Amino acid sequence: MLDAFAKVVAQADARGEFLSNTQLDALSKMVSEGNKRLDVVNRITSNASAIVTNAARALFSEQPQLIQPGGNAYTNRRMAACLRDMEIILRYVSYAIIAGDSSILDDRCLNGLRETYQALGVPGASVAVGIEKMKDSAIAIANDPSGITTGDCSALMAEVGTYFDRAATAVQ
Amino acid sequence: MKTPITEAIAAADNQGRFLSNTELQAVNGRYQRAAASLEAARSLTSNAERLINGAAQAVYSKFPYTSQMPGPQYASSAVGKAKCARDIGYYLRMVTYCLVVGGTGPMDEYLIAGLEEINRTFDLSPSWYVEALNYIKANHGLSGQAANEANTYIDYAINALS
Ligand SMILES: *[C@@H](C)[C@H]1/C(=C/c2[nH]c(/C=C3N=C(/C=C4\NC(=O)C(CC)=C4C)C(C)=C\3CCC(=O)O)c(CCC(=O)O)c2C)NC(=O)[C@@H]1C
Ligand SMILES: *[C@H](C)[C@H]1/C(=C/C2=NC(=C\c3[nH]c(C[C@H]4NC(=O)C(C=C)=C4C)c(C)c3CCC(=O)O)/C(CCC(=O)O)=C2C)NC(=O)[C@@H]1C
Ligand SMILES: *[C@H](C)[C@H]1/C(=C/c2[nH]c(/C=C3N=C(/C=C4\NC(=O)C(CC)=C4C)C(C)=C\3CCC(=O)O)c(CCC(=O)O)c2C)NC(=O)[C@@H]1C
Repeated sequence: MLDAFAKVVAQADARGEFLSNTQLDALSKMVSEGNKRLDVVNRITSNASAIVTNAARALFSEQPQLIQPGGNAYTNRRMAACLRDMEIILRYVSYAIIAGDSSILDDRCLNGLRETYQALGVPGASVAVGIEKMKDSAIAIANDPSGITTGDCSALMAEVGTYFDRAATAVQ
Repeated sequence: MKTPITEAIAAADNQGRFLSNTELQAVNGRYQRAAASLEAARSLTSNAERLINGAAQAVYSKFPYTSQMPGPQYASSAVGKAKCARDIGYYLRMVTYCLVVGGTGPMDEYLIAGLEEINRTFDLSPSWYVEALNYIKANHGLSGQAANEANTYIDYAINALS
């Protein structure tokens, strides 16, 4: 996989070029936003169980057929596999945030996930609902004004949002 | 490609867990060092042509036979001199890439892997490149931690050739 710095380097190498000053400036700015990026990852990680559990609870009350006998989340084995899927997506989303690039998601999420689910009979559209619930809670927690130096993280929040959206698109 | 950030991710992912404070501190470490790395990368890039030409000349001066002996492996022909300066430029470019990502990944992947086989196959002497690298180290004009960053990667290449 690649992070935002490596992505620029690989592109330049293919052309046999040294990076330009504007490319260097762009990388300096990403370094400046560094502390903010770490706060987001730390906040999401520190509240991971809550984010997953509440999203799961909300999904199951909205779609009760998922847990009735014969439903895809019925039996503890399937429920645990379901909770694990949500934790995995959240984990990969946090990796994408620290890397500043979606590639980390691609080489996994693109491991035919929508094909895998179809073959197993996992309702991809329901997983997408779970990801959307995780997205809203993760952004609220990460963007909480309390107990942090106040400043603007709007650019980061949009970036975070795009990673959840990318995951939700891939599962269906 | 390997970078301090992708390695931190790889470590977490290998253990099936979220990133821990150990990995966040490692990324913080790369961010703090980046100011010196990027100053070095900017300086080396703007002075590239001068360092490459001067480095090639330092090799020819130290090893006179390289510009006199006939043969494709030598810089005794126009094509030879052009390939020599090209090679030196590749090493300088890889150094700037390492400075940018904060690790040896670009050099490891694009240059070091296969280095021994190429040098033996085409009859290129490792010591020719060590002299070119020593020239760059002595002439980049950097100071402080930026000189430290540049030299650490230059030395990493020297060690691979020794
Ligand atoms: C948007 C995400 C919100 C926000 C962020 C914000 N954070 C800072 C400042 C700091 N954040 C850190 C935190 C870390 N540095 C680390 O090394 C690690 C990993 C080990 C973490 C978790 C640090 C040290 C700073 C600087 C010191 C400080 O406490 O201020 C800022 C200020 C800008 C800056 O880079 O200093 C901001 C804006 N602030 C918000 O209002 C958002 C909710
Ligand atoms: C919860 C919101 C879901 C639900 C989930 C189920 N997933 C099951 C199996 C399973 N899940 C994946 C997920 C996956 N996404 C990735 O990114 C990665 C890799 C990091 C993986 C592995 C896979 C590959 C599989 C395959 C089998 C397995 O590993 O368990 C699953 C179990 C199916 C079964 O064994 O019968 C379920 C129940 N199901 C629900 O109803 C909701 C919507
Ligand atoms: C210069 C210090 C001296 C020297 C150079 C010389 N090199 C070659 C040819 C090769 N050099 C490379 C090196 C690279 N190719 C890569 O892709 C990379 C990483 C990005 C590197 C470092 C390779 C693979 C070759 C062989 C293929 C090619 O021709 O490009 C030559 C010619 C050898 C030949 O047999 O034709 C020369 C002249 N020679 C000197 O005498 C200097 C001291």
